[PDB]
Amino acid sequence: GMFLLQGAQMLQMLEKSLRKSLPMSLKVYGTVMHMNHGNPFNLKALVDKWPDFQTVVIRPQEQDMKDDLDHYTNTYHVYSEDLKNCQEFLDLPEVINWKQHLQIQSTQSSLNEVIQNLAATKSFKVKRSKNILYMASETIKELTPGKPKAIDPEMFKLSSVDPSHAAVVNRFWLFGGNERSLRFIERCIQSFPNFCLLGPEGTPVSWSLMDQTGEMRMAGTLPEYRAQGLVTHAIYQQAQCLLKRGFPVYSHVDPKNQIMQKMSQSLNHVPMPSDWNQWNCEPL
Ligand SMILES: CC(C)(COP(=O)(O)OP(=O)(O)OC[C@H]1O[C@@H](n2cnc3c(N)ncnc32)[C@H](O)[C@@H]1OP(=O)(O)O)[C@@H](O)C(=O)NCCC(=O)NCCSC(=O)c1ccccc1
Repeated sequence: GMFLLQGAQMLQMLEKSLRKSLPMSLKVYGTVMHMNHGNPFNLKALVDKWPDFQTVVIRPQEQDMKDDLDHYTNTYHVYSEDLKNCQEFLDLPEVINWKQHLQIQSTQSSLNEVIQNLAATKSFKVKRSKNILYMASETIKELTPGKPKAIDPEMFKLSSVDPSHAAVVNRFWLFGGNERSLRFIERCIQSFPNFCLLGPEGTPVSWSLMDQTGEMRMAGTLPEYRAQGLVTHAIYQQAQCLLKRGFPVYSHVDPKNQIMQKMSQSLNHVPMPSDWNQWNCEPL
């Protein structure tokens, strides 16, 4: 079937249920936890059955998804116990609008077979990004049962990130470099607390952001200030903030990025037996 969850009680029940399927459910779990805190991206949680769902989809509002080309906006978060149920659910036009450029995100690699099955039926092309999934050791101990080297306090200060910094974040983001990606980064900065390090000029020189899924993403250091431990400090401070508020700490790393594999090991972030996935789907 198809049920729209409404209210904190139902979202809290969903968040509790998803804890039993971490880390495969992590991408959905993080999204729901941040929904339960003002729902700044105006998302909604769909299930095939309630309370004992087999499939959950987090999706945006139809009237926010005006630009068929804005795959940053057109993002869906999915987790399923039953791939047949999942394929029947994603087949419903009320669940996913396959006529737009869109992104499916999941920490469940087995959905690959479902998305490939629908590509035939729904007339879309798919490109998969599959990366190493990391979780903080502390999140693993809390949900599924490491300090940086110090830096010079009169050179670097912890700061909030102004929406005006989006243009710089956008220049260094592997998925960015365009106007739609800039707008998405601005929405993440406006919606969620983020950390940067200000350098000697009071300008941001290192940063780490969070998106609507609660994942730590879009981190960078200006070339002039690289290899001094700055991004490790920014991510450490972001992670401790999330942990204090009972949010999961997680991230991913492309296998090309050895630097962020090293950073992750230094902070006791652990590679998981689930992968990070993003399926980029566009109509034929
Ligand atoms: C952000 C980096 C990648 C690193 O920033 P920096 O401040 O320079 O890094 P640190 O100084 O803290 O060093 C860390 C470790 O690397 C080592 N090390 C460092 N440099 C080198 C070197 N050249 N050659 C060799 N080794 C080098 C250094 O010794 C240290 O080793 P230890 O940990 O002590 O064992 C920066 O180069 C950049 O902006 N790149 C482009 C954008 C991009 O790729 N962004 C990231 C996209 S992924 C993402 O967003 C994300 C992922 C997970 C969680 C959250 C988010």
